[PDB]
Amino acid sequence: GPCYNPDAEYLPASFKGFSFDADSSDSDHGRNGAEAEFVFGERTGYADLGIKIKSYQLRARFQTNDHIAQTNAFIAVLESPGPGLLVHPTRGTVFAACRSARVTDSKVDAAGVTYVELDFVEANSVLSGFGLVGNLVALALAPIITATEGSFKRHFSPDNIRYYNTEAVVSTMAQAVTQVQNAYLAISGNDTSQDKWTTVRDFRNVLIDEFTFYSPANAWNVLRNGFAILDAAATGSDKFNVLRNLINWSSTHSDLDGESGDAENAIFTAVRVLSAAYLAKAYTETAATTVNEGLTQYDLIAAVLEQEAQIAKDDCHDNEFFLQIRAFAVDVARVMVNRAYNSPSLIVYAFPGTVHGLVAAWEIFGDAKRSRDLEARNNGSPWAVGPKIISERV
Amino acid sequence: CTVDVADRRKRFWTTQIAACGTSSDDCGDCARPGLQLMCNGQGQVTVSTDNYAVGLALNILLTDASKADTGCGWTPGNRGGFWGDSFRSDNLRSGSKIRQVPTRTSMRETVSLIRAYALDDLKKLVTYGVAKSVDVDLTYRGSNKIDMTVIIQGVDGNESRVGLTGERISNAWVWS
Amino acid sequence: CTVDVADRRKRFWTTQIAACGTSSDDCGDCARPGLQLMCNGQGQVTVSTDNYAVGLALNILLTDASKADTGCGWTPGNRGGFWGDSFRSDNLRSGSKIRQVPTRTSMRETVSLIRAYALDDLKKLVTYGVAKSVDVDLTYRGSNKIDMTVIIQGVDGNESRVGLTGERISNAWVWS
Amino acid sequence: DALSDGFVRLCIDPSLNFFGEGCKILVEGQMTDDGSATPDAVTCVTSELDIIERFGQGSVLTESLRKVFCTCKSGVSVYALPREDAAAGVKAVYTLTIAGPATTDGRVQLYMGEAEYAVDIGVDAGDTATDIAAAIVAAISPDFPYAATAAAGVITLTARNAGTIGNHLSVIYTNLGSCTSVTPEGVTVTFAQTTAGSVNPTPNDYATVVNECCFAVYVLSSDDTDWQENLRDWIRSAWDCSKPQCFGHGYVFNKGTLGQVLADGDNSAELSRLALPTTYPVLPYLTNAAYGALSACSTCNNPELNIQGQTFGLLSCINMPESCTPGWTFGEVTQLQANGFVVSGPSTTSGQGNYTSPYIYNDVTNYLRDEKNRPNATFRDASSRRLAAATGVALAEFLQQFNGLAVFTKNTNIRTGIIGTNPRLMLGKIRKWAQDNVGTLFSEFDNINEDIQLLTDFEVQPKCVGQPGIFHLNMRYRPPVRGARINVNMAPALFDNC
Amino acid sequence: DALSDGFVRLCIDPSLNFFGEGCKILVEGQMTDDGSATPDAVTCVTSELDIIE
Repeated sequence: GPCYNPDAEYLPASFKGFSFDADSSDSDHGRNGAEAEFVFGERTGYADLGIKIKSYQLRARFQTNDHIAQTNAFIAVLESPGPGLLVHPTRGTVFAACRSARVTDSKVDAAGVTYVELDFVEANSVLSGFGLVGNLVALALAPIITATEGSFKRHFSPDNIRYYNTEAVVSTMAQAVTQVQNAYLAISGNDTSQDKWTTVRDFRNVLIDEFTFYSPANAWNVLRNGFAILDAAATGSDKFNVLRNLINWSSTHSDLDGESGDAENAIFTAVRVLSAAYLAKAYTETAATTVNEGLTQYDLIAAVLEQEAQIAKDDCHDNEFFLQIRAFAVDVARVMVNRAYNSPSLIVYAFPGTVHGLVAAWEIFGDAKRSRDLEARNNGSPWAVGPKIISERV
Repeated sequence: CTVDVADRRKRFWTTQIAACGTSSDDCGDCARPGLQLMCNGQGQVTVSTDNYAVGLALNILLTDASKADTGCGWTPGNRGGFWGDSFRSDNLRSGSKIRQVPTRTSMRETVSLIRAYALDDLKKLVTYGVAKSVDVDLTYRGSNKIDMTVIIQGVDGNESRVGLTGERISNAWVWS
Repeated sequence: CTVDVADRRKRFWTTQIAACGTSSDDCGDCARPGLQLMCNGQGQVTVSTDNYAVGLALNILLTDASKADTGCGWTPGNRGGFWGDSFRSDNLRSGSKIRQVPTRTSMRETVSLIRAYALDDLKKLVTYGVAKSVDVDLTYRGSNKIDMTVIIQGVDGNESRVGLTGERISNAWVWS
Repeated sequence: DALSDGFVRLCIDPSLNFFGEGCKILVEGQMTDDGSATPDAVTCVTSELDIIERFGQGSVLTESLRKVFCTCKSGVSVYALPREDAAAGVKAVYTLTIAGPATTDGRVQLYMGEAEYAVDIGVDAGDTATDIAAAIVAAISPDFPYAATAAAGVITLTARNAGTIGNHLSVIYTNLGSCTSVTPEGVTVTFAQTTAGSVNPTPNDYATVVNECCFAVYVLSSDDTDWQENLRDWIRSAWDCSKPQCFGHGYVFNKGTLGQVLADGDNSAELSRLALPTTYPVLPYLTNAAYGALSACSTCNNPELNIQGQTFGLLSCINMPESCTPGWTFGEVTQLQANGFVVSGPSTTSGQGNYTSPYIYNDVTNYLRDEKNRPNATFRDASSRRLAAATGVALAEFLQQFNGLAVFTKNTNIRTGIIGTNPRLMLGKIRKWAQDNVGTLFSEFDNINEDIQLLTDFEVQPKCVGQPGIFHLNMRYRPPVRGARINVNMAPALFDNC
Repeated sequence: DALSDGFVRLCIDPSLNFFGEGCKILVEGQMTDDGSATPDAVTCVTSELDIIE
């Protein structure tokens, strides 16, 4: 332009606090990938592998009666340990580390001026260790199961309850294990491998025995292992109805009094909390078809967990299990909410008037074969979907 | 046996120039192409199947291709094209984009732009294997009038020439 | 069900221009932004939640950010910023630094500096995913007076356009 | 603030909406007595939440406005001109008879006006006609411009505003006489139109209400051709040569059969009629307001953008169910295209039922002949009109540098040091400005040597009649041209001769 | 409208000749009784619209 003020448009350069005047400004951006050249073929491939590390190159000048002292100070600054903040005249503030600094300084040819050729590299911080990001795509069911073990073994001792109630309590325990067994037998179905053939025999050998459930250790091991085997039998939706029935079975309360009722209620609470946890893990294993659907599933599970916490807090039964349930509830909240809102980023496209499935898919994505995807979320005849169409982000 | 020399391959319906008659509008006479119905001795109408290459050229010129991605966006239903392109295997699009020229002053530049677009779109005739040297002769500037004669170079159904540089079109059975 | 579409996400309170009214000081009338309390039919006041993007822009412009390291240093308590930035995961700073311009002669240069600073700060509106095309038009030199008109390009809560170069930002539910 | 630290001092403007206040759109229409706004006086309208209280509930204006707000959220500032209802106006009354009784459960669905007034109720078995009418009247949205009442199975719909504007609801879209999956079996509906419209207001007072209060777009929510003629006279007198101009443009409609619509037109170059058929489902002023609002709100700083096409001319706030016949037949569509009429059609082909959205073809004005009866197409495109206004203002702001400048005619030899000029140098500078705006305001040109003329008053008036300082600038331009008229000449070639 | 001052006065009018009358031609012919022009009198014609009546 004709009225372009340079020094009112270029930023005064400085590195790591020390300011200086720059004479040039470069950059080395890029995008690195592979290049496929299949033999005997008239075709070529490419694969984007990441970001090419940025590098800046400058040229500083020193033309002053004390340029020697300025250059010495600048050398002392550039050799400081660790990367620091750089003000590139045309890219603003970055974090770079000096990599080379040639200092040209002649006498019988040009005395008075000193030039420095500088070479910086984008140096981003790190996090010592293995820079291990979190895991907020998945539930960890170990802490809640340990807390359930604690709260179960605290209130269950069929050797410390009145003699006219031990048989009743133990029969209730065996009935719970029978429920878990029926759940597994209904969820496996057409599993022919001998592993079922054994697991069934193990369930029967545990149930037929008489002195197995008179010990809290054996009872808890049987319960946890039964739930784990029921988990490992199917994936996702298949384990919904089954688990929801279990939540209903253990939604009752005990009529015995004193310690006996506390033991039976410990049984029921263990079953209900383990079922809620494993139903959360089941919900997470399958993709949300609609934001309202994922949020409704989370509402169900959070309601169950809050009900259990209120039960475990009623007259200071155990404060500790209340706190544990509260923590697991906030964890299931973060995971289920992230699943409902962000697993596929569902958006509501607004079409003018209702349209076919193929046309809608092709206009949204540019790929009509994805029409099958628009049917699981939208209700409406295949030839008239809309005029508002839920789908994934692009 | 010896009868063989005649391909059992047939041709489907073909769109034709002035199939539905001209349409005067005081600016001139257009063509209004469509499908030609050929009658018989005793009722029994039938769609015509002649001029295959010109049929493809009309199918190409007179159908809008996909628009280019702008920051403004397009209405979900206005972005042109055909969903049937999601299933072809030749990795191409269907239609032309002569009606998507970014109009500008100095109509010579507009003429050059329309030439480039028409030639890029009609090259699909050669790419499909129906013609060999399609070419346009768009030449005028007027006020807005423009003449765009098109030549579709074809072959015959029997290779009568030996030692050619190229390679017989793959669909020389339409007679191009 | 079919009456689904309503993002169950809500909006918290928002700071608003002139919520606490203007403050005349004989040089002009400023705005004094704060929180607007909406009354009801029967008592029961409630804080308004309109104009989210302008509220974020106010929270950005009217909050001093951490100052740069100098040789003399700063008082332990004047170095700007917010301690709450030690817990966010996006690795960014909270506030603006237009009040930290190293004032100089030739107010054209201070104009350019204030432009650079305000544009650098308000780029965080696009970075957080609340706007898409923020831009300023700071144009004056006067004696010291300056206009700084700010535009915050927004979207709607339903994608009504197809084939964009960019992407629906991240938070188009605030209506931007 | 004294408590601050630095020296750069921010002073936020008291209120927002700066971006607008340059695209004022005036909506004119009738109102009921519920409103508290003074009749026959323009008033600003800020937002949507306080129009029911100010312009009456369910009125024509509190329903057009609503569409002006739906169309574009921001960009313009709307001004209402509420008009009190006529003195001897009699409201139109349709009726709707429901005959039962029901035999199976189901839903009852109706579409009156537009999609925002639709109704959907539940009907069990054994419910009688009176109960169905009661539920329907209880479920009709109160903003529908028709007070609904029930009596023994007959629903009476009375227009809220008296006049002919009540005679534009005659395509009610029920769900009662078919086999949709949800249908009370044994119920039927019958439509009537018992009474009818009556006399309309004829204001003719624009000079007093808005005189130097220059607007950009005037939307008219009525169908009385005389009121449209008064509006046209206003905008025309605003495009005058005597007084300084406040260029504007008006949006009215004309509903009827083909002959009626072609008869309702004229050479009115200041209005953009919208031809609407006899069996239009939507109330006409709603879609008229949507079109006017989009036009006023999209072409603020882009005055060349043609509002037409499925993208730039889509009215998202109008939702129709499609119809077995396509309203205007194609012959009538071309007929209206020729006679300077705007035509709106459905965008997607969705099939019968199946809600859709109308869009605009040919964003053109109602101008087809010149002043001396010479067929023209200068002011046909509604964008050409906005371009003419913008070029007028741009040339007027450019020519301000000659105000008070010294001018040297009869010697054209400005001495060394004077800050004067002469007509030839001014002509050069003006002609450079003109061919500098080629592409934004003007077309290329045809012959710029005899298109731009700058004469002095001393050589236009007769001898000893001119005055010093006065000039005469004559410019002849053409707005930027778009598109072409290619003539394809396709021809195959079986022979080959390289 | 920022034109108030009174320095510049617009006259936007599409019907304005700039180059004088120019090149006067005279067309002599017979007419029917439907016309509204007085026979045997030279008149001026400006467009092809009013010629019919």
